Amino acid sequence: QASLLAKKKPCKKRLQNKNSLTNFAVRCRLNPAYKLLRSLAVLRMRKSILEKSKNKKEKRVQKQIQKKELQKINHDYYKGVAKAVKKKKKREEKKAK
Amino acid sequence: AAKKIKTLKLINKKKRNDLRQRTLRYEEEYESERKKIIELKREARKNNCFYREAEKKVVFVIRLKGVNKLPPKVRSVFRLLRLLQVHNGVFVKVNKATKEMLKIVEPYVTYGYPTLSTVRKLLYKRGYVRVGKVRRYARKKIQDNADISKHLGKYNVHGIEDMVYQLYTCGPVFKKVNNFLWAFKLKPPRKGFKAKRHAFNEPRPGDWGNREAHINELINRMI
Amino acid sequence: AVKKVGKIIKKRTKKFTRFQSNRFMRVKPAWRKPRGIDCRVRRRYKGTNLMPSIGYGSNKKTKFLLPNNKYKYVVKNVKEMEPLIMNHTKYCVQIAHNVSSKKRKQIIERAKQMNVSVINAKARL
Amino acid sequence: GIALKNVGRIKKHGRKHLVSKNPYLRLLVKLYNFLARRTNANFNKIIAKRLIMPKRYRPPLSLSKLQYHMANHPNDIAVVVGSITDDKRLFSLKQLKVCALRFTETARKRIEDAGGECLTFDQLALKYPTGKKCVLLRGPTKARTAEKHFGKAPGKPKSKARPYVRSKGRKFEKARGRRKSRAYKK
Amino acid sequence: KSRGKRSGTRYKFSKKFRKHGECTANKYLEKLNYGDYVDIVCDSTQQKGMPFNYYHGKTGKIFHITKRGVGVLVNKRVKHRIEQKKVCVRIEHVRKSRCNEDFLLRKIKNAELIKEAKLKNEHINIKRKTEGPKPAAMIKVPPSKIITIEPLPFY
Amino acid sequence: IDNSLNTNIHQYHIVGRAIPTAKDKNPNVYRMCIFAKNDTNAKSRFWYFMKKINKLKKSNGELLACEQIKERFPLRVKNYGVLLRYDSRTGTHNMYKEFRDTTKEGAIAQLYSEMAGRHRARASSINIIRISEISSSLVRRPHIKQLLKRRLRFPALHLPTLQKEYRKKFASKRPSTYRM
Amino acid sequence: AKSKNHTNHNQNRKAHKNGIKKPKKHKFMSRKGLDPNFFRNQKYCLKGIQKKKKELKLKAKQEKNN
RNA sequence: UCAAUUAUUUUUUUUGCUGAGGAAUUUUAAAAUUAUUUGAAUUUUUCUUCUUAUAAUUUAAGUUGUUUCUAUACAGUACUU
RNA sequence: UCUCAAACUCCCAAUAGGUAAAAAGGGCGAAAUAACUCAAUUUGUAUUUCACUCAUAUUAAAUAAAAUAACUCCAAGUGGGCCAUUUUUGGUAAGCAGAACUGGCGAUGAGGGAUGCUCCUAACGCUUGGAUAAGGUGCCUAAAUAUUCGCUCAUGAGAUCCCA
Repeated sequence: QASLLAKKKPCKKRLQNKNSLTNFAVRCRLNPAYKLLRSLAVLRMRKSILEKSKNKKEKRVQKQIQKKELQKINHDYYKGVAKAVKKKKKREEKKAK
Repeated sequence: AAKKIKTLKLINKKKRNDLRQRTLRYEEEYESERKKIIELKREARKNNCFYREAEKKVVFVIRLKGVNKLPPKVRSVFRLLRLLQVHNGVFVKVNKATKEMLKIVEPYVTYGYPTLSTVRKLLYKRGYVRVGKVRRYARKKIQDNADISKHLGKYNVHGIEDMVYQLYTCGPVFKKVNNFLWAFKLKPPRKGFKAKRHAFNEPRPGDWGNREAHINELINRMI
Repeated sequence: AVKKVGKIIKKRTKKFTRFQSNRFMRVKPAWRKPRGIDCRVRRRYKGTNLMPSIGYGSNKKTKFLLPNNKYKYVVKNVKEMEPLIMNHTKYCVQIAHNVSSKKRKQIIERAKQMNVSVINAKARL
Repeated sequence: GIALKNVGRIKKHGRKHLVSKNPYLRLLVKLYNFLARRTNANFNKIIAKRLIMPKRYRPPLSLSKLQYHMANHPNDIAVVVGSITDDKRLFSLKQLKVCALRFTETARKRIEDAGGECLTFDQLALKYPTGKKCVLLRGPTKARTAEKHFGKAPGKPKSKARPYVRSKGRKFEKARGRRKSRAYKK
Repeated sequence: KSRGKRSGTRYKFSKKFRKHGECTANKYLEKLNYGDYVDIVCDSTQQKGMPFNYYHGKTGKIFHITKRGVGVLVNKRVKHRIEQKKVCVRIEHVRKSRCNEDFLLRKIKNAELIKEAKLKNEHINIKRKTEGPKPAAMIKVPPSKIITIEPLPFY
Repeated sequence: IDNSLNTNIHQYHIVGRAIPTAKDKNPNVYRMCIFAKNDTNAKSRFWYFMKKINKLKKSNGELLACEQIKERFPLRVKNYGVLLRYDSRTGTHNMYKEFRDTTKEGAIAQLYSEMAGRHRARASSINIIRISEISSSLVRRPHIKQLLKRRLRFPALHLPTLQKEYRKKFASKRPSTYRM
Repeated sequence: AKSKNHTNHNQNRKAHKNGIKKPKKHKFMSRKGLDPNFFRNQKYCLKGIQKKKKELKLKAKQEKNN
């Protein structure tokens, strides 16, 4: 009896699984940080429209320089395509005669 | 005994605390990477030059096709790949070797690159894990941490969030973590497929092969 | 379809019929497995004499239990009722078909005293 | 569907519980299975597994062989999952301590006379819980005469399997097909 | 119908263009030790020790050496089973293999690299790289050097 | 926005080059625009062109950039001219068509529909060689010239069509084709 | 009567079923036919080394006994 | 007016089907939530976070409750078959 | 210079095939042993004994419901087969004769192909709910007399792989 190793305990009867995304307790139990992240998301969310409404103009205004630069990149892309059409056109025109 | 119960509570507290700090550090990393990619692309636009993003490192592969009438090599590759039952999904580590094997089974599988949201959702909602003794595993839905704190305790990547972190951008402890999960048994797509008959790149309706980014949209329909 | 009552689900009713017993007299009505080189029934053709198989079986925690909610025990003598006093809430006596009316009455009387249900109660009076 | 080796049903091989209907042997397997399940010691599991084994597999063991095995640690207790048989080749015996399933009558007399100790398995369990300071032994197993007819078939090159014959004289299976002189050699 | 010793060997055993003429003298000098790996490549400038068709293009361990003979352990697929076959050949056909040498070279290089790393106590992934995915990078292309294309008309 | 009138053909700008080696330190870089049903499909079509025109395959090359183009002014009309290479049952032909539309994307969607209808061209069997917006005075096909007239107007003469709510199985009297 | 005379069909399918078996890869093997001269020399070598080892072991044992 | 599509998130309107089990010492421990209590943090907060202690509770730890009815019946045309 | 070859070949793919990827081993040393070797009692060999020390906290490249493995015994039934893609020889061709690789069918239902041994889907314990495949959505017949752009009049239209 003294020699025998201590009693071991049998495997666990199957409950209904509990949802790992929408059951709040279950999710928190799985992931400890989730509560902080949700609360942070709610805290950002709370903030009403006035600040956003003034700010949007500022966001657009500081984008302007980027907007010009981007317009140039796409403008260049188009020009290259047009040039290819002209080069092919001369080639075809030469070929025809 | 009283000390052992007390000690157990202390271990339990330490683990939850440890996991939380790692979780926060991961969360900080993800946003930092995402923001930096945006900044890099804009920098490339600014000068004359192109940035290129890495090949995506992981690949989620979904099987598309029945048991019957399968070529013998293709069947063998499938067994190694680990997609048996017909809508089974698994993550695979992109390499050269894996990609070639994937190429052999290509007309029979869709596949692509996950994105973080897709991994997180899939791992919670449809993850099952291998519980039992060596090569006699038995399939248990994840549910709570003590299961994974057993097997991945040695490799220091325990915590379900920690499993998301290892998978999403290939961490060092990949082979065990992928192995440890049971293969994803998936439900069909809500608006159906278009044709298991053809490739996605065939200009018809069609579905097989590489779908890169778009795999997530498909996964979201069929979760 | 499924025949639920309370704690008792039995999946199947309509006692399985030996194929062809409808249309030849010699073919006995109680079940037989068809062998056959090709025959419908073994081959599981649509809508024809659906073969029994084990998965139909009653649940293992309610396997033999009568709608009495007590296990049936057949009794032909009052001595045999000596155990079943300790299970009066969970076994019910049936008095054996052979047992003559004088003895049968005695068995009914003993059972009533002992507070155990008697299923074929009105028999042979 | 799904595809798995033997459709996902694992196939273990060998015995599953004892065939023997003998009550004493049934009692012993119950006891050792209990010791096996509770303790983590490998001794208990192997004793349990060997105890279940069929009649051909557990052999009879000679005393002489047992002495040779015990020689380099004669302080300790040999356990043998079979019967121990006696020997007339063995001149003398240096007081061994032996657990066996069954003793031949003469051997028990000799061991006792030599001042040794004859243990039954129940006694072994009671005295020694984990096989502490024990030595598991078993006898010649392949040496059974039947097995000499097994292996790569008789009369297929070099192979040493015994044939089967009515009698082993010169007119029985010793001419055409076993020597250079008369067709092919063995 | 027939299936004799040199059956169907026409182009296989014949020499390539401009490779007729006796086995080179230098070739006898090559070293063979027990358990060395060795290819079995047929010739036909030598006739003795020519092996049967199947052992052409196969490679195995050397298990036995004689005056000019070399025993080679070769795997042969026989229906449901590989079994080991002792092909005795003469030296002209037996060629010292290279497949082994890749591993052997790797061992030598690894040993030096490991010794240095371990001395510094700098932990190291000596195992083979096995080419990963391409990592991210930033690339300058001059905007004047880029060329643009379209699929050609038919002719 | 209406899904029923939606199409999924977009234009993607793709830039790629050959993987650098000892032989090629700085490779010739290629860019193209390609009309596709998604970005992966765009890539595949680009790769097929890379195989057909240059010496390249996906395996020994790398993508420098992939970006969607979308029309600058999607609510003003343009006359798009397209030149195609296609394969028939006998053999191969070049052809030039004109389309009035609101974006390049619209033009290609109509063109695929047309090529299927008049020529039985499947999507596989069509190859776009150059699409560009063409001035009204330079239009070459009569049905487009008619649209380009000064005071375009005409009477409607198409049959009524209407929601499931009103498309009922019984009616008070015969409805009228006429309309006012 | 005319009846199909060969085919390898289905044989492969049977063959893979128990797998293509491997040899059992023993470390040592019999040296029977292998080179007379060299192996007889070896038999002498083994006898020599073994004899020296035995004599030393006996010497240690008898010395230990006293 | 403030798009469209990805990205990361956070909800909500109706609602279909399901409820195995039954914990003489893992139906606990922890999670979550509430009313308090102590120290920090920071997006600064009437769902702020963590962690210090105490009570309770369920989102934990697989369905429970109310009211009818069968019926104040004795086998009926209801109910089983 | 025009055109060519199963039984022609300067040259020559893909597919298929083999061997390789370390611990009962390998390293670099010493010392032993032999009637072998060599000129060589130390010239090697090979063995043996001692040393020193090689990655291993992802495992000397991946990946693996990779040990459901090995191996032994005893025995069964079977040894008429056939069909599809692709490769293919004879034959004018053949639901013909003969092969190659794989899958089937045979022994196999179920859903679809109207109808069918082999085609497609998919392989089957008993049920409840969910969402689909293959295929359809005028009625027979469950889903659209859907949307959207074309083409098409036929005084023997046309309409679904195999497949008529």
